[PDB]
Amino acid sequence: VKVGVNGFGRIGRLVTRAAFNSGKVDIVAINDPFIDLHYMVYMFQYDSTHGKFNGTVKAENGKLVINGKAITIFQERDPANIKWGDAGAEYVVESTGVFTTMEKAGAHLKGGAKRVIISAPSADAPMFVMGVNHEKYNNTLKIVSNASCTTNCLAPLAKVIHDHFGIVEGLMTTVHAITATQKTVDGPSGKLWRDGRGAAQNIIPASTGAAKAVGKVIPELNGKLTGMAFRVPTPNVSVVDLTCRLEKPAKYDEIKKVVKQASEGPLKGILGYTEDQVVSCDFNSDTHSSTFDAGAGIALNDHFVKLISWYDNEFGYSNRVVDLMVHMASKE
Amino acid sequence: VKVGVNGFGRIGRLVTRAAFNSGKVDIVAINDPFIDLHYMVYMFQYDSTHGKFNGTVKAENGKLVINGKAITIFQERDPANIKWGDAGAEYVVESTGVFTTMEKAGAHLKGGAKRVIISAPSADAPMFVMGVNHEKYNNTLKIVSNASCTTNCLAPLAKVIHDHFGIVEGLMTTVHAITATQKTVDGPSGKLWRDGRGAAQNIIPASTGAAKAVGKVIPELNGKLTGMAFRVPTPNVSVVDLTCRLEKPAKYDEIKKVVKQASEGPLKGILGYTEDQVVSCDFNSDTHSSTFDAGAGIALNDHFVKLISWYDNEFGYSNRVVDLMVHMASKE
Amino acid sequence: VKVGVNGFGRIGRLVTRAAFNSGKVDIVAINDPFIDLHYMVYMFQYDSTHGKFNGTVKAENGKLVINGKAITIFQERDPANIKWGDAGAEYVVESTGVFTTMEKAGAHLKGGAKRVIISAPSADAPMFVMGVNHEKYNNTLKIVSNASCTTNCLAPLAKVIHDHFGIVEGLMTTVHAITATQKTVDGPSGKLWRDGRGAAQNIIPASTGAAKAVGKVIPELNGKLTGMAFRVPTPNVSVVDLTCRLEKPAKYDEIKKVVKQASEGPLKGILGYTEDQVVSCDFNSDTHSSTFDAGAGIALNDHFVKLISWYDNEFGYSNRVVDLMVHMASKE
Amino acid sequence: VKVGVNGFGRIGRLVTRAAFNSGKVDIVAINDPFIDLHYMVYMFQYDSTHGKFNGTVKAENGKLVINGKAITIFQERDPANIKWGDAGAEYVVESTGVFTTMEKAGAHLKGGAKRVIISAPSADAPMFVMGVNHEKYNNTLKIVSNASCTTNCLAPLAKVIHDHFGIVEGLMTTVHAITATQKTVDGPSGKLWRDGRGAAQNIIPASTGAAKAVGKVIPELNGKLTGMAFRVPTPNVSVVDLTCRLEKPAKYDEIKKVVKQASEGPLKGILGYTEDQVVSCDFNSDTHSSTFDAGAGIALNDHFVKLISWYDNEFGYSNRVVDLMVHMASKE
Ligand SMILES: NC(=O)c1ccc[n+]([C@@H]2O[C@H](COP(=O)([O-])OP(=O)(O)OC[C@H]3O[C@@H](n4cnc5c(N)ncnc54)[C@H](O)[C@@H]3O)[C@@H](O)[C@H]2O)c1
Ligand SMILES: NC(=O)c1ccc[n+]([C@@H]2O[C@H](COP(=O)([O-])OP(=O)(O)OC[C@H]3O[C@@H](n4cnc5c(N)ncnc54)[C@H](O)[C@@H]3O)[C@@H](O)[C@H]2O)c1
Ligand SMILES: NC(=O)c1ccc[n+]([C@@H]2O[C@H](COP(=O)([O-])OP(=O)(O)OC[C@H]3O[C@@H](n4cnc5c(N)ncnc54)[C@H](O)[C@@H]3O)[C@@H](O)[C@H]2O)c1
Repeated sequence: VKVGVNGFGRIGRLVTRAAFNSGKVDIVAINDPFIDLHYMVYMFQYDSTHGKFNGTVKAENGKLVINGKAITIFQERDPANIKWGDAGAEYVVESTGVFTTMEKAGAHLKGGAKRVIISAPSADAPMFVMGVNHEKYNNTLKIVSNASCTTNCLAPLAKVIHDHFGIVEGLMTTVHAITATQKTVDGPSGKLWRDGRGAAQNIIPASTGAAKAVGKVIPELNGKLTGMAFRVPTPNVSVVDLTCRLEKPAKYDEIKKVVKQASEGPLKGILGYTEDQVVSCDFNSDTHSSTFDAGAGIALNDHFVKLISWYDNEFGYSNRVVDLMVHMASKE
Repeated sequence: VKVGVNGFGRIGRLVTRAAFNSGKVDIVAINDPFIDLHYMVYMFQYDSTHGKFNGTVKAENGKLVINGKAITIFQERDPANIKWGDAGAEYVVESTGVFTTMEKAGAHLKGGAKRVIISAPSADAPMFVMGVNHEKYNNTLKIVSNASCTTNCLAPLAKVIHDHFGIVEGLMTTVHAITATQKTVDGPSGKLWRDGRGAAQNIIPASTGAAKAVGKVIPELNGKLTGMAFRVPTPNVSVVDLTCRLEKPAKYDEIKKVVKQASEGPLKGILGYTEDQVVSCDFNSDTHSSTFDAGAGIALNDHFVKLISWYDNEFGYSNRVVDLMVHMASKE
Repeated sequence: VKVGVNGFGRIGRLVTRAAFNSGKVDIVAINDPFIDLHYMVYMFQYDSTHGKFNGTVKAENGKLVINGKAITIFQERDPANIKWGDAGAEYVVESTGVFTTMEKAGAHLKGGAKRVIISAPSADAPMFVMGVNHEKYNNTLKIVSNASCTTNCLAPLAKVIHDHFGIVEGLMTTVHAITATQKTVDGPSGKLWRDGRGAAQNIIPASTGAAKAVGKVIPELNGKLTGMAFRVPTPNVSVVDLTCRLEKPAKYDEIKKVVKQASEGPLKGILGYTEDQVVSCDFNSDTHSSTFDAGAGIALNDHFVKLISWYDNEFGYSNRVVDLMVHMASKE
Repeated sequence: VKVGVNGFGRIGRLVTRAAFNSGKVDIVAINDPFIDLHYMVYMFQYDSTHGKFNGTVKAENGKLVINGKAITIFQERDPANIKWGDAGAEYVVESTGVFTTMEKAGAHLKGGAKRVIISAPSADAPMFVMGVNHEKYNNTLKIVSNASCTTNCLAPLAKVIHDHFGIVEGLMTTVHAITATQKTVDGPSGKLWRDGRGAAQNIIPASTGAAKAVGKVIPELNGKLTGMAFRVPTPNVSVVDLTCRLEKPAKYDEIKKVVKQASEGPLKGILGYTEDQVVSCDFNSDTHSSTFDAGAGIALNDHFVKLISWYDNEFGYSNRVVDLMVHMASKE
């Protein structure tokens, strides 16, 4: 399928990387009004976190050509004006973070796009997480959400656990890497005052709707989960810390077996499993949504356990945006 | 009380600094075979995390002289050889990290000290946390532990919540600043392999008995709490994240009211309370054991809640070592 | 003299702190459209780099009240509309970074300000560095510039060395702490593409006019100096590295004596001297413009030498802004 | 040539990585008394800076097996007791950092090694830098040094500039990533007090003989260069800042040409050249010795210039150790 990307930010660039590495979808257009063609060459070629792109990146005849694939570049502030149908962009990845409602994201449909995948949570577009509920997608849905990086880490683990032992209730913390929303030194962030404080100097508490959101993609968990976040001074890779009460008793070793089995089966490539003595850098550019860390977690008793799973918040998620698009395309 | 300090390290120097700031005890001797006298001046005078010493420090005739007060200096590798009695040191702060059993810490009694305070959890020495069980200290105890920074944070909050609502069970996470046992780049770390990984690059999961230890200072909570830690790239200030089940129902506002009331009363100076939009740097050089963060926590229902409390792992703990020694001296 | 601040940022806030230590400067008004009154209370009170404010700060009756002094708060995007005259602001500190020319900074005069001090280099306003050319100010100048942090570090040193030995030519590197113009993760940065790359992850080369600008405040050095910068992952405190050819011969010991003699006499408070084994954090909240590090520099021979001088880019500069106002006020 | 590695650390491990990209060097033995066999598997497989090993690693029958090649593991503190001859190690890489003189590194010969390559400057073993003086090696030299990362960055650039324009005199600064010698928080470093201060909190000045050593590899530059370093909070990748006086005049674009020409011909893969808007992370895992940053440097005039070159201090140098062994083996 032919894909257009709106917003060549971290997620837009890394979706693009993922699409080219993988060969699965064809990027044919990109819109970004704040980043010109020659700057796009540079921002895609060099990446502080994931390294230099492999292959050619160049500007040719007002296009962005990556390994000889020419991509049409737009610079529209208003998504309605973007000529997606003319450029052959069938599916649009909406990655600006500012067009996340059905209302706003549907503006791509005017331009000729057939479907829009919001690379972020939505107030009202239906949400999907690969391995958890992506089967609920159907042909009538033109605007969908891939949820958040954190919900994509948590939901597959919650699913495995709930399925075998039943989650009565659960409280989540994510210790999350620095994001573009943050500031280098104490500066203004109007509404969210903690998020203005110097990012590399602080542990910063933040609220997050990721845990509640799991209750939408796994409806049996509706109301059973919530949580919060701490932003910490790393550039990428984050971790979920799920403290849950279980209905059926489970020895920790039973939890390990059942997660490892899910990682080898229906959730392969989505949920991983490790017993190694890992740290966050070992998940740099790792494509899983969630990788359970058997050694880091801890049980108080057979009904009350803390479970730990890692996620490359940029790269895991980006690959899932690609995989959702592949599924949607198979269902046309 | 006249105090000797074994080990001039983060904690050894900050205990010294807290003693000089507060005036609560008199430091009369320091032993550290790896820092010569002129190096001691330098290490005490300049501090990256807490700033220059406010006062004077110099070497004079073989003594370290702080604020004009001369301190006898020893250079002994074996604590059994430290002539504490010649210096007049009555209590000895055992702050090396390598003599934490009663048998090992008891060597200070051979050179003339009367009591020893181990500035770390001990496998076997009686453990005390100011504001929680310090009143159980008595004059028969010559060798005691002030527990860990993390225990000193968790225990006062745990006491308040258990006292009011009953903790049925809890799991703790501590998001913890980097420590001197870590490494700058990936290198060897004995049996704790994760701990050798480059400290400033990684979120590093770690074991801690600090939650279990709360059952030593609050026996009713024996077997009801455990936890783990994550080491992240900040130089100082850590946070406890406690997920607990309560016996009685408690609305989040009643929880706040009761913590705030404990902070103003018998735990004043130990347990703090804030509703401000704080981040970790706001507690740098803060002397509390634990500061409840009202806006950071979240409740799922009236019996399942996540409570957040901050702690200056260096300077809050150092001040508690000083406070315990004042309390001990009041019982002689 | 009564002062207004436009732009309540790192420099706006730190100028306000510094001013609360002088009888000669009173802050009476502040304008910042991205920080409402209750937000200012918070941004002023809490500071990741310099710690909590030691006086009182409150919002009371629509005013910002600091150490009992009520400050009028404005919220204008266009400095032409700010009613400084009404609030009694005679001098205005122009610290937004976006009005650095005479035309733009001159807007403040429409509202009744008498003089404007731009807290950055200006293309056309006369530039002053305290201890170097501040006596060239006269009371007909309504718009002036306090130059940059880097210029304020380099000029006093350059002056001492030129005055004693003559500098034939010099090339400067500054290794500079992260700032507000940088980005947390790889992001859009207009024409300065290097400045967009994640600030915590990188050493980032950057151009700086600061060494050239020394040829304005020391006209004999005109065209004899230039330089560049590297941005590095520290939150505050920067260092100048001056490699210069000297006209007369100077042994390194003579350079030291000469610099120290200046630090004790005419440039006391502006130019410091140390022989201690210092590192950047040792200058955090340090009010000097420049402190020569005697142990860090190195000479190739008597005419070719690398000289090293530290500067708290936030607080040293913020104190010079106050000091230039005090000097200007003395000339009224 | 079959090679053994003494000290399996950043350089030991990355040499080993680089050896496994070379059909001309076979690692057959590793000694490291602080890393047992199973820990070596972990330490080799996972790398925070350079990512997971792209190959296989396991322990089998007492040996470390990398990409199917079995390597004998020794656990000796005293290098004279290591049985290199018996394991078949002809060359030994001496990468502990504690055996750098001819006499100390000589110890490997007693256990049957034929030649020793010291991965660090030596007081008396002959120093080589690939592309500058490696052709001065001959088979009578059983103990050699590959100089330092910083010398390998500066010397190739200095050669090009000196050969074309002549360097009358030069002063170097290197802005260098953190290394294993540093500390995570302020701690003891008795010979080098600045180096004990918390590494991720500070810019730390440090002495370096690397500029002076360029005079041993380029005897015509003897006494004409010296320099110093700052250590800053990045995990890897460093930069040289060369301030030099030229005999013949050279416009900056003539400098660019000569350097670029050198990079395409005889110093290819050693000296790189870029005009891109690069920052440190763009050289992470880059195998060059020195990459000239055209945009970053600046000239005062035709005879006085500041030149910028980047280097991955870990990975470039490690590749050079391997390249030096290849060269030496070519002469046997
Ligand atoms: N830093 C914290 O956040 C913190 C908090 C609570 C408790 N603690 C505990 O405090 C203790 C010390 O911690 P630290 O962070 O100060 O470590 P540190 O590494 O900074 O200090 C240890 C000091 O002991 C010295 N030393 C080593 N061997 C010695 C010997 N045989 N005799 C005398 N001195 C010796 C070293 O030279 C060093 O100055 C540990 O038990 C640790 O668990 C630390
Ligand atoms: N931080 C340093 O190290 C340093 C040192 C010397 C000089 N300076 C200079 O001082 C100036 C400020 O730097 P900073 O580091 O405080 O930046 P900063 O981003 O912290 O502060 C900028 C402030 O100006 C405000 N602002 C933006 N537009 C405005 C407008 N139209 N009206 C009123 N306020 C507005 C912002 O809300 C912000 O609070 C710059 O010119 C900078 O070059 C900075
Ligand atoms: N890291 C760099 O950027 C860099 C660049 C160029 C050269 N070097 C040089 O290479 C050497 C090692 O540097 P590194 O950064 O890899 O340090 P490192 O601390 O990572 O490695 C040293 C290793 O030697 C081992 N070791 C200690 N004593 C030993 C003994 N007696 N026998 C065998 N092994 C022993 C340690 O366990 C460790 O694994 C030093 O000379 C250093 O100056 C380092």
